[PDB]
Amino acid sequence: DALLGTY
Amino acid sequence: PADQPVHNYMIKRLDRRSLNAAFSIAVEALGLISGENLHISSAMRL
Repeated sequence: DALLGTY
Repeated sequence: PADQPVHNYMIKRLDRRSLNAAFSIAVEALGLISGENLHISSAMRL
C-alpha cells in the first residue's frame, strides 16, 4: 500500500 | 500513317495518414524525481 516506515 | 509513337504523362497524389500512441503518469509521481537527495524517508516511494 502506502507504507512509510515503522516506529 | 497512324503509328506516330505515343507519349503519356501520368500523375499521382499523396494520401494522408497518422500513427498515434498514448502514455500517462501521475502528477506527484513526477514531482519525486525532481529533487536530488542522498535517508530522507522516501526511498521506497522514490
